[PDB]
Amino acid sequence: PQETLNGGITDMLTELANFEKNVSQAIHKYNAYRKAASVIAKYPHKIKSGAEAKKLPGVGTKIAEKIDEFLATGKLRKLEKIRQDDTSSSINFLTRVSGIGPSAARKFVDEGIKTLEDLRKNEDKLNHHQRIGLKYFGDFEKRIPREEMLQMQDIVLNEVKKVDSEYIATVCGSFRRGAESSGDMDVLLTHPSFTSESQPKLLHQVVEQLQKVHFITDTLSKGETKFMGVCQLPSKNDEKEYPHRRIDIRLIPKDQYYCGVLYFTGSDIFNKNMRAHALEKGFTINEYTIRPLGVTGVAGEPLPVDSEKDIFDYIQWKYREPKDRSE
DNA sequence: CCGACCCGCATCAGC
DNA sequence: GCTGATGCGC
DNA sequence: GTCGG
Ligand code: NA
Ligand code: NA
Ligand code: NA
Repeated sequence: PQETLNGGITDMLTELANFEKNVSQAIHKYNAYRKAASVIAKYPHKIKSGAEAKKLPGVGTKIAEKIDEFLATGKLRKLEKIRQDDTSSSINFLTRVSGIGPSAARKFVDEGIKTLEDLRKNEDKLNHHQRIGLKYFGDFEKRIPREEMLQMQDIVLNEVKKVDSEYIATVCGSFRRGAESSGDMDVLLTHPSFTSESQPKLLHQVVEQLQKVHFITDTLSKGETKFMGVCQLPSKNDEKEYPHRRIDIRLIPKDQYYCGVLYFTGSDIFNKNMRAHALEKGFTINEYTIRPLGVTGVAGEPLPVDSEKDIFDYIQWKYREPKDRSE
């Protein structure tokens, strides 16, 4: 619905959520507030009272009370107070740096370090991830237009195939569901020589090639199965350079690939529904496998999965195109 | 009432 | 030095 | 903070 509907309320709840996560270090309070903000962002009516909102799943008494106060006054005293609190807004700001979580932001603010400029002055005190997150502070908060995501997909698929024509790579995420923009690029990768019951350089060779053509510009972390880093589309040689973007690459065993693709394609609501349905039919689905249940509830051995459709076949579901996996 | 609320890698704490 | 905990982002 | 066993 139009933000102007309940946008003030969902803005309030989101701010409350960020303070729970970054200042109170209460991840569960944080996600409750986000949950509430979501179910209200979808509600197609200008809420008139907290009691109206409490009918929705995820809205309890506390959030009903804060909505009442927001409607009667246009603000929340506690939010107003926390907004003007130097330490709290500084801690909350520093977590916008990737690699600075609530704990690091707390230690920095406890030492006088409150601003980007303060961070730029104290490189010595930042690990490698945090230095990168500082270096690209602005670029990382930008969304990625789908056309750029396609340009990025082109490069990734090409270089992967150049390394080994037997690799399979799938750009999952909202992008695969058709989204007009993305926040990062999530690449799922596999190779028939890598299974659950089976090379330590399959991921490395792909990362290496993507660095050699100067697509991957920085590394946040890299191991045998998970790469998190930075990439950038090549400049038009006279146009303004593209912003740097976050990219993750995961190597998954071939026998768990399509389960992984299903999961990391989402949406989160969709996955929940799918999993819910699969239990009804005597199956359990996680990000790795689908396994049958016994009458007693004991899971059996993972079932052979050679395509996304196979998952749907097991649970007696018509295959849903990624475009139609919004829920 | 009161516990649940979804792991790979970098780095630290401890030994 | 090795092993486990924690922070972080997902 | 919200839910539910
Ligand atoms: Na409710
Ligand atoms: Na952060
Ligand atoms: Na080949």
